[PDB]
Amino acid sequence: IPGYTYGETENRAPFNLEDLKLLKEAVMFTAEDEEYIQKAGEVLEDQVEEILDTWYGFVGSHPHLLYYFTSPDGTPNEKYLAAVRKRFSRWILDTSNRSYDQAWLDYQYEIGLRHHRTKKNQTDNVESVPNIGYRYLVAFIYPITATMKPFLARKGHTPEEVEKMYQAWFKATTLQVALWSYPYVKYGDF
Amino acid sequence: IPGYTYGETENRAPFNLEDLKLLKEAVMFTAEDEEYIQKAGEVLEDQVEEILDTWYGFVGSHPHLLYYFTSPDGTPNEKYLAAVRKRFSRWILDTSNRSYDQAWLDYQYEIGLRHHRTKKNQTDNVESVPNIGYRYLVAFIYPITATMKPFLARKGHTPEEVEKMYQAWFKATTLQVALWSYPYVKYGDF
Ligand code: HEM
Ligand code: HEM
Repeated sequence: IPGYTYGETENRAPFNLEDLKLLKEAVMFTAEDEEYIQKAGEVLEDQVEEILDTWYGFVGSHPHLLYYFTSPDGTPNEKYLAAVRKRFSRWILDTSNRSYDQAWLDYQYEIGLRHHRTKKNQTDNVESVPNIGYRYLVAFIYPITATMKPFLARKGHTPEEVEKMYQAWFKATTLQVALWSYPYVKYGDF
Repeated sequence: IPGYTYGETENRAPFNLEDLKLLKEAVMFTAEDEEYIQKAGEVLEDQVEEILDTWYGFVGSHPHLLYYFTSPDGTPNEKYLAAVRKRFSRWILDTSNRSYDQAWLDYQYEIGLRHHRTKKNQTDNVESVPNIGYRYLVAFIYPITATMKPFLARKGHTPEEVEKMYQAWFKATTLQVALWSYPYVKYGDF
């Protein structure tokens, strides 16, 4: 997967496992959510293309959101969209599969950097807009969480298990966006 | 309500109604959510003390969260807790009741400032910790959203209406935290 450097950034994030413990406590993420986000694994594995169709559909239907993938001339950069799509697809699996350990935190830092002007457009060597305004990362917690529910509900598991998977996904999405604020936030205010 | 200055800050926020329109689109908030957040009004009105008992209970049971209300000596500042509680109670009603217009945006800016070192501890003239790290504001979207659901479900309205009220509350909480990032975020990155 071009540009995907999980576990090999060779850069230790400015947050550690103690920070993560406290952040998990604030978002109410426990061992129960680890169990159920992992069960979401097998459920979502075969559906990732349809999930990305939904998410890219949402972005593409809103000029002010599609903006973030545009070339200077205002048209969508198709190379950029396609390359990011492969990494975004993989993130769905990583969220369900990966242990949230230091390697995971180091990639969280990287993902935040890539939305921020610090590293945006470098991974794919594209010319596009310099920064994704942080307000929209937070806003996206809702669509990224809520649009996942129909996909969780399809694989013939109990509605009770689906609800637990869904709450785990909401917490995990929130947790990650909180971490991605680091490069946006004034030093010492994070 | 001491310190509550909604509609009388006399300061125009750095975001306007066009910004709000675009942010509402990103969080999927529509006229349907306005209808249902308003219906949450009558439902939550009589329950606000119990809601705050729940939220203050959550904060109080976690030393690293209760930290934000502590005096320098590490003990909770009871005056601070009580004064904030009255404004936090009112915010529940404002979220359901108020039109999200420019006055509302101007108070959103104010609330963000009060969590941030810019204005924290000034409203109540207390000595406490200088800043609430932004990571925790995002994290709190989960507990503030999820713990509201049992209160929405109690007033004998249909489960279908409860679900619509709940989704509206999730979107509104997310929307607000997105706005409150403004004083935390490096200038031009919001
Ligand atoms: C909950 C919020 C969001 C999630 C979960 C999310 C997820 C992701 C992921 C997983 C990647 C690929 C990371 C990698 O390189 O491995 C990515 C990249 C990207 N996302 Fe987001 N994203 C969010 C918010 C946004 C928003 C609001 C936009 C605006 C359209 C956006 C546009 C982009 C763009 C343009 C890239 C490529 C950045 C680069 O140049 O490297 N994302 N996102
Ligand atoms: C979804 C996230 C949050 C919501 C909805 C929320 C809501 C509120 C509201 C409505 C107020 C009163 C605003 C006013 O002055 O009118 C307030 C103040 C305050 N909140 Fe939050 N809050 C959030 C996150 C946090 C977190 C994570 C903490 C950490 C314990 C916290 C601690 C405080 C403190 C210490 C104040 C007083 C700030 C000051 O000195 O003026 N809040 N909050």
